[PDB]
Amino acid sequence: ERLLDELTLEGVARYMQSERCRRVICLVGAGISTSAGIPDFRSPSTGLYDNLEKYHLPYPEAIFEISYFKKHPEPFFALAKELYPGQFKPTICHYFMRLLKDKGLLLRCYTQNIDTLERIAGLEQEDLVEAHGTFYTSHCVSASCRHEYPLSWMKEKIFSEVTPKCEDCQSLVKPDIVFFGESLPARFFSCMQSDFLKVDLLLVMGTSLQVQPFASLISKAPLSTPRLLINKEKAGQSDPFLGGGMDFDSKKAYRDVAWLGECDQGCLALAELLGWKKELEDLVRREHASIDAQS
Ligand SMILES: O=C(NCc1ccccn1)c1cccc(Cl)c1
Ligand SMILES: O=C(NCc1ccccn1)c1cccc(Cl)c1
Ligand SMILES: [Zn+2]
Repeated sequence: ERLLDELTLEGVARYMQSERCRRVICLVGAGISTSAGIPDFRSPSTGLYDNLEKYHLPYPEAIFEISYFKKHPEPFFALAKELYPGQFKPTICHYFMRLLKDKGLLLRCYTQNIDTLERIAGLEQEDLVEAHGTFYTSHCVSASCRHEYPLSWMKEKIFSEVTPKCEDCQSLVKPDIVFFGESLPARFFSCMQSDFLKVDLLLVMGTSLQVQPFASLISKAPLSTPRLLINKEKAGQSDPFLGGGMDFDSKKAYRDVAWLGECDQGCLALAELLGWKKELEDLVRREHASIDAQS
C-alpha cells in the first residue's frame, strides 16, 4: 500500500537505497546549526529580543524590518557585530546533505537559515533555496547599481563599525537577508512549483515548521512521498485549532516518520543505516580540520 515497508528510520533507509528513491528534498531550519554555535534567534532561550535595549528602537521588531533599516541601518549593523559567529563550521547535518549531493540524491535543499553554513558545507547555489535569504552575499540597495559584495567585505565593515556603503555609488549595502516587510525570493515559488513534481523523499531537519510559507512546503509533496522529520520535537502535524500535515502516529499513518533528537545524532544514525558513517566521518573530520586550520 505504501513506499515505506515500516514507519521507522530503518524503513526510510531501506527506501532510500531502493531504486524507487532517486530525488531527495531537504527542508532545514535553525535546529541544524545550533550545534555549530549559531543560536536559533527565534527560540526564547537565546534571548535575542531581550538584550535589544542598547540599540534604542521604537519597537523590538523594527531592527528586523526593511523600512526602518533603510532609514536607520546602524542598529542592525551593531547587532550584526554583536551576533557575528566566532567560527563558520557546518554540522554533521550540513555535511550529510553534502553527502546526499555527492551520492547524486540531492534535488534541492530549502533552508530557513541565513547563516551560510549550507554553502560552506559545499552545497552550490543551484542546490539551494535560501527562503529567508542569507548573509553570504550583500548588494547595494540602489536599483540602478546593485553591486554585489561578499561576506568578507561585509564583515570588515561590520567589525570596524563603519556603515557599509557601495564603492561605486555610496548607497547603503544590505545583506541578502529577507527583511521583515520584503517578499520571499521568487526562486522559492518557482523552485517549489518544479521540484515537488519530482521529489521521492522529503527530509525535514531542525525545523518546527511554524513559519509560513516555508512550513507549507510539506503539503506540496505528492501523497506517496515519504517524509522523515529529524528534530528535537515532533512538528508539522495538523493543528487541532486552525481547522496535508504530518501523520506519524495514527492508524492511518503510512509515510511519515519522526526521529526525535539532535539533528547531528539523527543524521549519524541514518548514515550508519545507509553504510555512509565512515564516509561522513571522514568528510566532517577533513572539512572541520580545514576550517580549524584557516591561517
Ligand atoms: O543570524 C544572525 N547573525 C549570525 C550570523 C550568521 C552568519 C553571518 C553573520 N552573522 C542575525 C540574526 C538576526 C539579526 C542579526 Cl543583525 C543577525
Ligand atoms: O525570517 C525572515 N527573515 C530572516 C531575517 C533574519 C534577520 C533579520 C531579518 N530577517 C522572514 C522575513 C520576511 C518574511 C518571512 Cl516569512 C520571514
Ligand atoms: Zn551601488
